[PDB]
Amino acid sequence: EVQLLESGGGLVQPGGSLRLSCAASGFTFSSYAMSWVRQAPGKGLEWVSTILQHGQRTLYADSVKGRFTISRDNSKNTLYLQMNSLRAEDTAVYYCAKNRAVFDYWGQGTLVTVSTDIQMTQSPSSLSASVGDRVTITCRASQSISSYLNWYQQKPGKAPKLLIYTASTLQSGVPSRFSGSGSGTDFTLTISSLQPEDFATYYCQQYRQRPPTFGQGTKVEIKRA
Repeated sequence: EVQLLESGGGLVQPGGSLRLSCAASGFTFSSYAMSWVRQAPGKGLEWVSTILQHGQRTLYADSVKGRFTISRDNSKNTLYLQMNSLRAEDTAVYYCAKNRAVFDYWGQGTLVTVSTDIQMTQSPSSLSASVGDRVTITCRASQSISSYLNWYQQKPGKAPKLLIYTASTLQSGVPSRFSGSGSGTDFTLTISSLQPEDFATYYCQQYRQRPPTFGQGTKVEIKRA
Protein backbone atom coordinates (compact mmCIF):
# COMPACT_ATOMS: atom_id res chain seq x y z
CA GLU A 1 0.00 0.00 0.00
CA VAL A 2 1.06 3.60 -0.66
CA GLN A 3 1.69 5.67 2.46
CA LEU A 4 2.51 9.36 2.90
CA LEU A 5 3.12 10.64 6.44
CA GLU A 6 3.56 14.37 7.04
CA SER A 7 5.10 15.96 10.12
CA GLY A 8 6.45 19.31 11.27
CA GLY A 9 3.25 21.31 11.64
CA GLY A 10 2.77 23.57 14.62
CA LEU A 11 2.14 27.06 15.91
CA VAL A 12 4.64 29.76 14.93
CA GLN A 13 4.92 33.53 15.07
CA PRO A 14 4.65 35.65 11.90
CA GLY A 15 8.04 35.88 10.22
CA GLY A 16 9.14 32.60 11.80
CA SER A 17 10.10 29.43 9.99
CA LEU A 18 9.07 25.77 9.88
CA ARG A 19 10.30 22.61 8.18
CA LEU A 20 7.76 20.02 7.03
CA SER A 21 8.68 16.43 6.24
CA CYS A 22 6.91 13.74 4.26
CA ALA A 23 7.80 10.06 4.56
CA ALA A 24 6.85 7.93 1.57
CA SER A 25 6.46 4.18 1.20
CA GLY A 26 4.82 1.69 -1.13
CA PHE A 27 6.15 3.08 -4.42
CA THR A 28 9.42 3.99 -6.10
CA PHE A 29 9.89 7.43 -4.53
CA SER A 30 12.64 8.52 -6.95
CA SER A 31 10.46 7.67 -9.99
CA TYR A 32 7.96 10.48 -9.36
CA ALA A 33 7.74 14.20 -8.83
CA MET A 34 6.31 15.20 -5.46
CA SER A 35 4.14 18.17 -4.56
CA TRP A 36 2.79 20.12 -1.61
CA VAL A 37 -0.82 21.30 -1.74
CA ARG A 38 -2.36 23.35 1.07
CA GLN A 39 -5.89 24.12 2.23
CA ALA A 40 -6.59 27.20 4.33
CA PRO A 41 -9.23 26.79 7.07
CA GLY A 42 -12.63 26.84 5.39
CA LYS A 43 -11.12 27.41 1.94
CA GLY A 44 -10.28 25.32 -1.11
CA LEU A 45 -7.20 23.45 -2.27
CA GLU A 46 -4.13 25.40 -3.42
CA TRP A 47 -1.03 23.95 -5.05
CA VAL A 48 2.08 25.17 -3.22
CA SER A 49 5.18 23.53 -4.70
CA THR A 50 6.52 20.67 -6.81
CA ILE A 51 9.95 19.00 -7.04
CA LEU A 52 10.99 16.71 -9.90
CA GLN A 53 12.19 13.10 -9.73
CA HIS A 54 15.86 13.64 -8.84
CA GLY A 55 15.63 17.13 -7.36
CA GLN A 56 16.69 18.60 -10.69
CA ARG A 57 14.01 21.29 -10.93
CA THR A 58 11.58 22.95 -8.53
CA LEU A 59 8.40 24.94 -9.11
CA TYR A 60 6.65 27.22 -6.64
CA ALA A 61 3.41 29.13 -6.44
CA ASP A 62 3.73 32.91 -6.65
CA SER A 63 2.48 33.41 -3.08
CA VAL A 64 5.38 31.34 -1.69
CA LYS A 65 8.16 32.14 -4.19
CA GLY A 66 11.24 33.34 -2.33
CA ARG A 67 10.01 32.20 1.10
CA PHE A 68 9.50 28.45 0.58
CA THR A 69 12.06 25.85 -0.47
CA ILE A 70 11.21 22.29 -1.49
CA SER A 71 13.75 19.46 -1.35
CA ARG A 72 13.91 15.68 -1.32
CA ASP A 73 16.18 12.91 -0.07
CA ASN A 74 15.66 9.90 -2.34
CA SER A 75 17.84 7.78 -0.06
CA LYS A 76 15.57 8.50 2.92
CA ASN A 77 12.43 8.54 0.70
CA THR A 78 11.62 11.91 2.26
CA LEU A 79 10.22 15.22 1.02
CA TYR A 80 10.85 18.55 2.74
CA LEU A 81 9.22 21.98 2.64
CA GLN A 82 11.19 24.73 4.36
CA MET A 83 8.80 27.62 5.04
CA ASN A 84 10.56 30.89 5.90
CA SER A 85 9.13 34.35 6.58
CA LEU A 86 5.75 32.89 7.46
CA ARG A 87 2.60 35.01 7.27
CA ALA A 88 -0.97 34.68 8.50
CA GLU A 89 -2.10 33.70 4.98
CA ASP A 90 0.18 30.64 5.22
CA THR A 91 -2.01 29.17 7.99
CA ALA A 92 -3.39 25.98 6.43
CA VAL A 93 -3.33 22.20 6.41
CA TYR A 94 -0.38 21.19 4.22
CA TYR A 95 -0.70 17.99 2.20
CA CYS A 96 1.93 15.81 0.60
CA ALA A 97 0.84 14.59 -2.82
CA LYS A 98 2.32 12.29 -5.45
CA ASN A 99 2.89 13.50 -9.04
CA ARG A 100 2.80 17.04 -10.45
CA ALA A 101 -0.53 17.23 -12.31
CA VAL A 102 -2.72 14.23 -11.41
CA PHE A 103 -2.37 13.92 -7.63
CA ASP A 104 -3.33 10.25 -7.28
CA TYR A 105 -2.21 9.86 -3.64
CA TRP A 106 -2.33 12.26 -0.70
CA GLY A 107 -1.08 12.20 2.86
CA GLN A 108 -3.34 13.05 5.76
CA GLY A 109 -1.84 16.52 6.11
CA THR A 110 -0.24 18.55 8.89
CA LEU A 111 -1.72 21.78 10.24
CA VAL A 112 0.46 24.90 10.23
CA THR A 113 -0.80 27.81 12.34
CA VAL A 114 0.66 31.33 12.20
CA SER A 115 -0.23 33.67 15.06
CA THR A 116 -2.80 35.08 -15.45
CA ASP A 117 -3.65 31.58 -14.24
CA ILE A 118 -6.63 29.54 -15.41
CA GLN A 119 -9.60 30.02 -13.09
CA MET A 120 -11.90 27.11 -12.26
CA THR A 121 -15.43 27.82 -11.04
CA GLN A 122 -17.68 25.16 -9.51
CA SER A 123 -21.45 25.25 -9.21
CA PRO A 124 -23.30 24.87 -6.95
CA SER A 125 -21.08 25.95 -4.04
CA SER A 126 -23.09 23.72 -1.70
CA LEU A 127 -26.10 21.45 -2.06
CA SER A 128 -28.31 19.36 0.22
CA ALA A 129 -29.37 15.92 -1.02
CA SER A 130 -30.52 12.51 0.21
CA VAL A 131 -29.41 8.92 -0.28
CA GLY A 132 -30.58 7.67 -3.67
CA ASP A 133 -30.62 11.13 -5.25
CA ARG A 134 -28.84 12.10 -8.46
CA VAL A 135 -26.21 14.83 -8.03
CA THR A 136 -24.69 16.90 -10.84
CA ILE A 137 -21.72 19.25 -10.30
CA THR A 138 -20.47 21.67 -12.94
CA CYS A 139 -16.88 22.85 -13.30
CA ARG A 140 -16.14 25.70 -15.72
CA ALA A 141 -12.74 26.99 -16.86
CA SER A 142 -11.75 30.53 -17.81
CA GLN A 143 -10.11 29.18 -21.00
CA SER A 144 -10.03 25.88 -22.88
CA ILE A 145 -8.34 23.10 -20.93
CA SER A 146 -9.14 20.31 -23.43
CA SER A 147 -9.76 17.21 -21.30
CA TYR A 148 -7.02 17.89 -18.70
CA LEU A 149 -9.49 17.99 -15.81
CA ASN A 150 -9.50 15.96 -12.59
CA TRP A 151 -12.09 15.43 -9.85
CA TYR A 152 -11.15 14.91 -6.19
CA GLN A 153 -13.34 13.80 -3.29
CA GLN A 154 -12.62 15.04 0.24
CA LYS A 155 -14.70 13.35 2.93
CA PRO A 156 -15.19 15.24 6.22
CA GLY A 157 -12.05 15.07 8.35
CA LYS A 158 -10.11 13.30 5.56
CA ALA A 159 -7.59 14.11 2.87
CA PRO A 160 -8.58 14.53 -0.79
CA LYS A 161 -8.97 11.39 -2.89
CA LEU A 162 -8.60 11.22 -6.67
CA LEU A 163 -11.91 10.26 -8.31
CA ILE A 164 -11.62 11.10 -12.01
CA TYR A 165 -8.63 12.02 -14.15
CA THR A 166 -8.60 13.37 -17.70
CA ALA A 167 -12.28 14.39 -17.48
CA SER A 168 -13.88 10.95 -17.72
CA THR A 169 -11.51 8.16 -16.61
CA LEU A 170 -12.48 6.53 -13.31
CA GLN A 171 -9.66 5.88 -10.85
CA SER A 172 -9.10 2.25 -9.87
CA GLY A 173 -11.49 1.31 -7.08
CA VAL A 174 -14.05 4.08 -7.64
CA PRO A 175 -17.72 3.00 -7.80
CA SER A 176 -19.48 3.11 -11.16
CA ARG A 177 -22.11 5.56 -9.88
CA PHE A 178 -19.47 8.28 -10.35
CA SER A 179 -19.08 9.50 -13.93
CA GLY A 180 -17.38 12.51 -15.46
CA SER A 181 -17.81 14.22 -18.81
CA GLY A 182 -17.03 17.47 -20.57
CA SER A 183 -14.48 19.16 -22.77
CA GLY A 184 -13.11 22.60 -23.47
CA THR A 185 -14.35 24.90 -20.71
CA ASP A 186 -17.38 22.97 -19.37
CA PHE A 187 -17.29 19.78 -17.27
CA THR A 188 -19.73 17.79 -15.15
CA LEU A 189 -19.35 15.22 -12.38
CA THR A 190 -22.43 13.05 -11.83
CA ILE A 191 -23.33 10.75 -8.94
CA SER A 192 -26.20 8.64 -10.25
CA SER A 193 -27.38 7.35 -6.85
CA LEU A 194 -26.05 8.95 -3.67
CA GLN A 195 -24.72 6.66 -0.97
CA PRO A 196 -24.06 7.73 2.64
CA GLU A 197 -20.29 7.70 2.03
CA ASP A 198 -20.60 10.06 -0.95
CA PHE A 199 -21.41 13.09 1.25
CA ALA A 200 -18.22 15.13 0.92
CA THR A 201 -16.69 18.15 -0.79
CA TYR A 202 -15.72 17.68 -4.44
CA TYR A 203 -12.97 19.68 -6.15
CA CYS A 204 -12.07 19.99 -9.82
CA GLN A 205 -8.49 20.68 -10.89
CA GLN A 206 -7.05 21.58 -14.29
CA TYR A 207 -3.57 20.52 -15.37
CA ARG A 208 -3.71 21.98 -18.87
CA GLN A 209 -1.44 24.83 -17.72
CA ARG A 210 1.32 25.19 -15.17
CA PRO A 211 0.63 25.84 -12.33
CA PRO A 212 -2.31 23.49 -11.72
CA THR A 213 -5.35 25.25 -10.25
CA PHE A 214 -8.39 24.07 -8.28
CA GLY A 215 -11.98 25.14 -7.99
CA GLN A 216 -13.45 26.42 -4.74
CA GLY A 217 -15.24 23.09 -4.26
CA THR A 218 -18.81 21.83 -3.93
CA LYS A 219 -20.04 20.62 -0.53
CA VAL A 220 -22.59 17.82 -0.80
CA GLU A 221 -24.29 17.46 2.59
CA ILE A 222 -27.27 15.54 3.92
CA LYS A 223 -30.60 17.38 4.10
CA ARG A 224 -30.91 18.97 7.53
CA ALA A 225 -33.77 18.09 9.87
